[PDB]
Amino acid sequence: AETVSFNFNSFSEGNPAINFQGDVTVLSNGNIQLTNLNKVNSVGRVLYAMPVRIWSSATGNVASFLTSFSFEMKDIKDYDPADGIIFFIAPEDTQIPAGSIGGGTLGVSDTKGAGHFVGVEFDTYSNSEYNDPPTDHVGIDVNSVDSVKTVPWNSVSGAVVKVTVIYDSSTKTLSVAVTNDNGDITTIAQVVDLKAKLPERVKFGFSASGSLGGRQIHLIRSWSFTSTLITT
Amino acid sequence: AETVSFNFNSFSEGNPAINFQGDVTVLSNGNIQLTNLNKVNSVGRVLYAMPVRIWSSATGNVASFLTSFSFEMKDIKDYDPADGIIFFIAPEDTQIPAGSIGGGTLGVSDTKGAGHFVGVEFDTYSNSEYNDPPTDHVGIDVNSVDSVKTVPWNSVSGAVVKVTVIYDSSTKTLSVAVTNDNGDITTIAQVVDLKAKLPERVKFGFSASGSLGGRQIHLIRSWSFTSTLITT
Amino acid sequence: AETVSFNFNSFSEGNPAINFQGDVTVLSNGNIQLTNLNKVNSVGRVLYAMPVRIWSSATGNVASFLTSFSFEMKDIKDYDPADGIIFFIAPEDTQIPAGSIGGGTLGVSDTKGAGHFVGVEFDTYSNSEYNDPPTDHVGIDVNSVDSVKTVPWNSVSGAVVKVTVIYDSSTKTLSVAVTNDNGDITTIAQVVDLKAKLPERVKFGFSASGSLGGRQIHLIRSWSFTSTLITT
Amino acid sequence: AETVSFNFNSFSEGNPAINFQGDVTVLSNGNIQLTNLNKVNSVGRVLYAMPVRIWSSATGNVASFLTSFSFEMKDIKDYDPADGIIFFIAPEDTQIPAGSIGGGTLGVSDTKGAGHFVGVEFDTYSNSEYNDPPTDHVGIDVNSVDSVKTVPWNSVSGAVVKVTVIYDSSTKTLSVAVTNDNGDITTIAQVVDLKAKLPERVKFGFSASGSLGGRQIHLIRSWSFTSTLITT
Ligand SMILES: OC[C@H]1O[C@@H](O[C@@H]2[C@@H](O)[C@@H](O)O[C@H](CO)[C@@H]2O)[C@H](O)[C@@H](O)[C@H]1O
Ligand SMILES: OC[C@H]1O[C@@H](O[C@@H]2[C@@H](O)[C@@H](O)O[C@H](CO)[C@@H]2O)[C@H](O)[C@@H](O)[C@H]1O
Ligand SMILES: OC[C@H]1O[C@@H](O[C@@H]2[C@@H](O)[C@@H](O)O[C@H](CO)[C@@H]2O)[C@H](O)[C@@H](O)[C@H]1O
Ligand SMILES: OC[C@H]1O[C@@H](O[C@@H]2[C@@H](O)[C@@H](O)O[C@H](CO)[C@@H]2O)[C@H](O)[C@@H](O)[C@H]1O
Ligand SMILES: [Ca+2]
Ligand SMILES: [Ca+2]
Ligand SMILES: [Ca+2]
Ligand SMILES: [Ca+2]
Ligand SMILES: [Mn+2]
Ligand SMILES: [Mn+2]
Ligand SMILES: [Mn+2]
Ligand SMILES: [Mn+2]
Repeated sequence: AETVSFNFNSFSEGNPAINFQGDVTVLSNGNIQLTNLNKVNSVGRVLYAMPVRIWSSATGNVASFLTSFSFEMKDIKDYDPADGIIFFIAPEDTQIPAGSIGGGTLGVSDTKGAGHFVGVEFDTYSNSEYNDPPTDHVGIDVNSVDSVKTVPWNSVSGAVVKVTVIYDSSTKTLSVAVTNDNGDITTIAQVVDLKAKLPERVKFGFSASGSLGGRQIHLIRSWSFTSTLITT
Repeated sequence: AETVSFNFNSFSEGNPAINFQGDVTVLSNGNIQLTNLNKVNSVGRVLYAMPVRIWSSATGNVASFLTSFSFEMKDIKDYDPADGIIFFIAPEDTQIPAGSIGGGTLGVSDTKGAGHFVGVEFDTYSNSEYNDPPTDHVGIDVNSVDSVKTVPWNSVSGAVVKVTVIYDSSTKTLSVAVTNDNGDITTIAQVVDLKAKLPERVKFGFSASGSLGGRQIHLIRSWSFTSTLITT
Repeated sequence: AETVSFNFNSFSEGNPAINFQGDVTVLSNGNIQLTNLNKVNSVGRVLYAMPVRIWSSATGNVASFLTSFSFEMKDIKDYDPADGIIFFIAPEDTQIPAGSIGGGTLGVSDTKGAGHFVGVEFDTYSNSEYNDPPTDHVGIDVNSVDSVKTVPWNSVSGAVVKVTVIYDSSTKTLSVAVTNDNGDITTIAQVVDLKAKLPERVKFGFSASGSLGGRQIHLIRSWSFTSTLITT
Repeated sequence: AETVSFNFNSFSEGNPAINFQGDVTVLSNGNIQLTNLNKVNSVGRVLYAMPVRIWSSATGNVASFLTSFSFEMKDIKDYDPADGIIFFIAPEDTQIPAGSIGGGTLGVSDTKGAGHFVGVEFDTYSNSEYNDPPTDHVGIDVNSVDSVKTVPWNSVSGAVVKVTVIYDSSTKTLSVAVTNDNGDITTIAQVVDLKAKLPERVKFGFSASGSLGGRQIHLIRSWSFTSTLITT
């Protein structure tokens, strides 16, 4: 079988295994900071440098994958804590949308909320133009920040959050488990056909953004990933 | 929210936090050995002593859970490497079936292969009486060892295996991700209505078994767990 | 620190994690066949798609690495069994030398035998023009196929060979263990200052070649690898 | 030439191939446990019964060798995690130092920290009496636990470590590659003249020890080895 697996305990600029897009920066503690606290409509994204083959046009098979990561969002003065973080999957040529206004687009869609991607978002502001739930939430996105499904969640300022995701190729289920700082877990699952919504080659990463009045610290602290694709 | 969580980097008989049933034993290295290599039709199980409330007859809500554990299986001359380990959920009064014949029942069912439980099996022998697949496999079981669904796997003697399990109550989906020695992951998912198959309070645990000629080492190395029930 | 690692039990055409150069090909059994038995001066190379930082100009630190792979060379009528395989390290922009005549250059050098790389060769033909020993041999090469050092070895047709390489940055020592067919091991060590011979970013890989009358099957069966660069 | 190779996926007492000394013991899982968690100043060692001829007084030739092994060290309440494991080579009549205080002596040296042996230590406690580095480390010892050289390492409790060692007789270099739970590899090499420090025949093995307020589980899980000496 064909397998891709890596494990970043910390990060560093200069590491060829990571592509940085937008206002991304690396703190001396090894943490990746996605947004610029002084830029309007700031957008920052990080991607696993190497493209990943999630399905084969020859066999018709689709890969399964186990991945885990931890992040943090902390408030600042005197901006509104926004907008959130999103773990996404997209075409290997994925780039920050042109004229991106950040905000609720999470740096992955256009102003209308559309884009070519699949991801799990950790939304901390309610953008009605995207039909967001009234409170903080985790959501499953398929080519849109207007989630196919969401679940109530709470973003604690300065809290270290852990996430684990499993994509069972056979059932096409994308399962997400979120462990908050206080110990409780929040989950959300949804059938998503990666073969129908994405190309054979893709890139995984994280993206975050803010607006003029909405800003906050967005940090990625760790990330492990393992995908396996059956060749016969 | 009603949350239950714990972590074991090692175990030890003497810690009431765990029930010890059957031939189970705890090795000086903190490993839980499930079966007795010298016994015939051996059966050993271990349970987290505190019963977990998976659903409320009050709210009608079902809990979600994220659990991870590592185990190890190793061959021993001159017996056929059987029968395997099963991670199960069952009534809080669960006990090894009366007059258990071990072997393919994995220590959780009667001879016909029936019992009261829900679990994930890591089967290493092909019992035809239970409709097992030709090779080693991971299966989702509901009240029977005649798995509801299975995926081809391979048990490597001496190899330390990791497993992550997610149960999303809303979609009633159980997701399993097994990390193999060669590096590949293997997944299997299945919709299982816990609230319809198990009582309000249950006990989580592990079980393993052998027969006259089928025997091997079954070890549980570690195990973390977290369940959250919405009480609103 | 910064680490790159992987493990290939088999290969496949299409995996974006690998760069194919020249007459390389992938067999139905997963093996990588480096040369084309019908071409004159055939040359095929395979490199890990992602660049590895073996040293940092900012800190001055040099990474260490551990790697193991297995290959097979099989005779074919009526050509002379040549020319062999070389595990090498080169700048990330590496390509098969323009106008390569294959043969004794092993696909990494020009006619005089010079080039920009570091590698371990498993030579099965004596090219007097490159001061080769009279018999088959394993050699440490630094910017030339005129080995810095060699040790007598023997290529057994159809035999699977296991190789282990360790690079200790502190002593700049490159150690090689080779597992013959008859069970014996052969070793060779040489001090090579990578920080002095190569750029910060390089690629790792294999290469094989042939001439008009010299041809043989060159197969790479497996490959694991891990290198770590201290970022402090 | 003259070769000696073996491989252990599991060991057992009552097996000729291996010698046991001190508090050694073999757990049901085939693992070797060196130090006894109960006794004070415990010391356990294991040796490959058949002595190996590393050099010839007739030719002057010295053998080369490649050996790999995995081990596990795990904490225990409420003792200190010490002292470590050491892979060593010594005269065929080697025995545990008379009136051994175990502990920082690793079971191979005397109180002053001296003995007849060459080895690679995996140290988890810093003994000032032997000039140890401030943190955990891997060291190359030559007739003394006051390492000829050391490298910063980190022993992770409950984790499995894979070790690779190459000895190139020609350059007299000993190279060590050690695994890390975080995916990082560590290396250390040192020129060691075996012929000068050891007799023609020796024994390879493992040794571990504990003190009064310092104990921990020391396990040897597997061990393969191959040495070849030219006899002409
Ligand atoms: O408060 C946070 C929230 O801001 C929205 O942006 C508005 C922007 O359109 C305009 O009206 O100016 C105000 C304050 O100057 C806000 O910046 C975003 O659309 C949301 O995504 C979120 O950042
Ligand atoms: O070989 C392994 C396998 O054994 C079956 O048990 C049989 C038992 O009925 C009787 O015939 O004796 C033989 C001895 O060779 C076996 O022990 C189990 O039914 C299987 O589950 C598995 O253990
Ligand atoms: O026999 C193998 C050997 O061949 C050399 O190449 C010669 C080539 O120069 C010319 O003389 O033609 C013959 C056969 O007709 C060979 O192809 C290579 O230089 C060696 O490296 C090796 O392949
Ligand atoms: O804590 C571990 C460490 O113990 C040292 O042993 C001392 C012993 O001599 C005496 O002073 O009592 C104390 C108790 O606090 C320790 O047991 C060893 O010298 C070290 O090698 C290591 O085992
Ligand atoms: Ca929003
Ligand atoms: Ca079975
Ligand atoms: Ca040659
Ligand atoms: Ca010490
Ligand atoms: Mn949203
Ligand atoms: Mn089964
Ligand atoms: Mn040569
Ligand atoms: Mn030391």
